[PDB]
Amino acid sequence: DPVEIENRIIELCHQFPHGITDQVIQNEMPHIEAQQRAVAINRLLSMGQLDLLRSNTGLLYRIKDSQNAGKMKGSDNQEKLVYQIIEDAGNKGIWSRDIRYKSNLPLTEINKILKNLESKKLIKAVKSVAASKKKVYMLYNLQPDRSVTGGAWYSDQDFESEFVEVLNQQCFKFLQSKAETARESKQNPMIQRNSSFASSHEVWKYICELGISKVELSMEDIETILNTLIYDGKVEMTIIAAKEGTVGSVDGHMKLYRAVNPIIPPTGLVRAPCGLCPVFDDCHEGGEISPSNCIYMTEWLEF
Amino acid sequence: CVLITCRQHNWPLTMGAICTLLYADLDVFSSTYMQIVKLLGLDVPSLCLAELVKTYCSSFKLFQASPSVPAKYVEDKEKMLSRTMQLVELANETWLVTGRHPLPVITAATFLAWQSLQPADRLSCSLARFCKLANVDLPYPASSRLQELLAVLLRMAEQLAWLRVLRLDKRSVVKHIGDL
Amino acid sequence: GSTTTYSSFRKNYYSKPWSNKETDMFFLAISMVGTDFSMIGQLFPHRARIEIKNKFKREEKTNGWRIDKAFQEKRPFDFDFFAHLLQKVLAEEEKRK
DNA sequence: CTGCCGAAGCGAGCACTACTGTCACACCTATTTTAAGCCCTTCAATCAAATCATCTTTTGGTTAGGATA
DNA sequence: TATCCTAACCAAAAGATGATTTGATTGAAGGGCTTAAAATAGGTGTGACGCTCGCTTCGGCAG
Ligand code: SF4
Repeated sequence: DPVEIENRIIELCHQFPHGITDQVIQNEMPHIEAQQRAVAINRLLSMGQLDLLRSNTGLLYRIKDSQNAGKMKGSDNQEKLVYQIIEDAGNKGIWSRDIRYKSNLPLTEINKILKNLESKKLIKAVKSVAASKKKVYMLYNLQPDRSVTGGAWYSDQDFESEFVEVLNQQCFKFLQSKAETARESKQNPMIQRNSSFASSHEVWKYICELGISKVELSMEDIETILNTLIYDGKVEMTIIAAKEGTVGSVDGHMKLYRAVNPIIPPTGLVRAPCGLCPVFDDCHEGGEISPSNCIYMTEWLEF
Repeated sequence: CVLITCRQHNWPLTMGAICTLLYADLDVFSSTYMQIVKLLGLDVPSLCLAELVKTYCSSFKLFQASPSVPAKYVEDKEKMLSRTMQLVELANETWLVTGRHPLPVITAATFLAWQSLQPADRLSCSLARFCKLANVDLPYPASSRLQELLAVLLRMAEQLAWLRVLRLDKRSVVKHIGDL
Repeated sequence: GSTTTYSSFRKNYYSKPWSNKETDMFFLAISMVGTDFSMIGQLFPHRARIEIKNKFKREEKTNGWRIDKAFQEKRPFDFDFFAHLLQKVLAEEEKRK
C-alpha cells in the first residue's frame, strides 16, 4: 500500500540524516515490493517530501524542509519545481526570459513564485555579466558566480576602464623599473637571467601595498593583468619552482614576468602617408582622388 | 473620431453604441470627448431627430410572426414609423425634445403607436411587457415621457366636442390618436 | 446583449437616508467635536467624510441658526462615550419602534 | 601495385525578437456657484383582481295548485 | 291511486352582483451627481520612446 510507503519513507528519512535506501523501507516492514515503492518514490520526488541522493549504497532519500513539501500542493507544484531548476543552476542562476523559455511555465505564476521564494529566503535576483540588466535568479544563501559578479572590474553594469588601465601602466612601470635596476648591477648576464624577472607575488604585494584601488586586488587577478602586457608585447614569462613567494601559484611551480625591449624601431613604411591612407584602394593617377590631388600628402608636407 | 466621422456623413450613431466596445463610462468618455472637440474646434453637426429613428425603429421584431409574437402583436412597419413621425413632430414643438436624452422620446412614441394600431388587442400590455417581446431594454424616463404625452393628448382631446363627449381619460385616450 | 442598451447617470446610487436621532448626534457633535469632517467620519463609522460634507451642505440651507447654537453649546470631548451614546440611542430607537 | 580509360548515370534551353530606464506630467486633492436632467430605494398614496356573502332561476321535489290516465 | 307539471318555493346547483380585502403599481422624496469658471498644491504612478550534349563516378586489366 503506497499510503504506508510514503509515511514510512518520511519517518525513516526523519531519523536517518544520511538518507535511507529503498531497502530500508522493506527492512522495517517486509511486505513492500520494489515496484510499488519505486512508483511511490518517483512521485514523492515531484511532491517535495523526497529528494534523491545518488550513492554507492543504492539511491538514498532525504527530506529538506516543511515548506519544501508545502510549496508543492496544487498550483504550488510549479513553485518548488522552479526552485528545482534554480537549485540545479546553483550559483549561476537563470534569467526571467530563460525560465519562461525553458520550463514553459506561465510567467504570471512565475511572478508569485519569485516573490514567495524571495520571501522564504530561498532565491534572490542578481544582475549578470552576460546580459547586463537581465537578472539571474539564484540561491539566496550562495554567493553568485563570476559570470554574475564579474570580479572587481565589473561595476554597476559598466567596466572600470580607468582601473584596469592604471593597473596595466603601473605594473609595467614596476616591471621595467625592476628590470633596469637589475641590469644596473651589470656584473653577469647569467645572474641577470634571474634578477631581471619579477615575481607575481612580489609585484602583487607591491601593488596592493600602494592600495590604488579600494577594491581588493587578487593574486590571479594581478597575474592576468600582467598577462595582458605580454600580448601587449611588453613583458616576458618564465616558470620556476613553487617555493618562490607565499603563494606558489602553480602546482609545484611558480611563474615570473620581465619587461621586454621592442625588437625594431618604427619602420620606414609607416612614415609614408599612403601607408596610413584610408582610400588606398580608390587612389589612382586617373582617378579623381590622385597623388596629383591628394590632400593628406600636401598637408603631410608641412609638419 | 469615428463618431464625428459618422456625424459628418449625417450617419446616425449614438453615444453608448460606441462606448459599448471600449470599457468606457459616461463621465470618462464624455469629458474627454469635449476635450478634443474644444481643442480642435472642428465644426460637427448634432444628432438630427429623424435620422436616428429609422435605424432604431427597424431593429424591432414586430414585423414578422414568431413564437414570442403571434399575429395580434405583429404590425406593419410603415404605419408605425409614420405614426411615430406624427408624434415626434409634436414633441419638439411642445418643447419636450429640447434638453433631454433623445431616445426615451422614441421609445414612448413607438410603444404607444404600436398599441394604438390595435388598441383592442394591445391595451392590456405594458412598457417592459412590450419591450422584452422585442428584446428591448427600456428607458426609465420613458415613464416620464409617457405621463407627459398622455397629459398633452388629453388636453388636445377636450378641444373637440365629439371627443369631449366621451369623457376621455388615461385608459381610453389611446384608441383615438388616429382621430386626433 | 443588444444595441438598445441604455446609458444614463448612475453616480446618484441609493445612499442610506439619515435618521432624526442621527441628526441629533450630528448636532451634539458640532457642540462636542467641531467641523472636522474626517474626525466625524471616524465617530460615525457608518458615514464617510463625503457624507458628512453633504450633510453639512444640506443642513446649512435652513438650519444655520441651529448649527451656531450647537457650536456655542460646547461639551467636553470623548470618543468612547460618543460611540456608546450612538449605539445605545440607536438600540433604544429600535426598541421603541 | 598505379593508374588510364571504359560503361552507367544525372542535368538544363528550347519547344508558332525587445527592452529599460528617464521624465514629465497626468493625475489627483479639495471647495463654490449655478440648472435640468438624470439617477436607485422606499414608503405613501393610489389603484386593481379575486373572494365572501348573499340573492336569484333552474333542477328536484313536495305541498297543495293541478291534472290526465 | 303512482307520478309528474310546476304555482310557491324550499334545498341546493349554478349563476352572478357588489363591497371589501388582499395584491400590485407608483410620486416624490430622500440625496446624488454631471456641463462650465477660479486656483495652488503635491505625489507617484503611467506610459512615450521531353529530350539530349556536358559532365560525374569507380572498376579492369596493362605496364
Ligand atoms: S591619396 Fe595620397 S596618401 Fe592616399 S594613397 Fe593616394 S597618394 Fe597615397
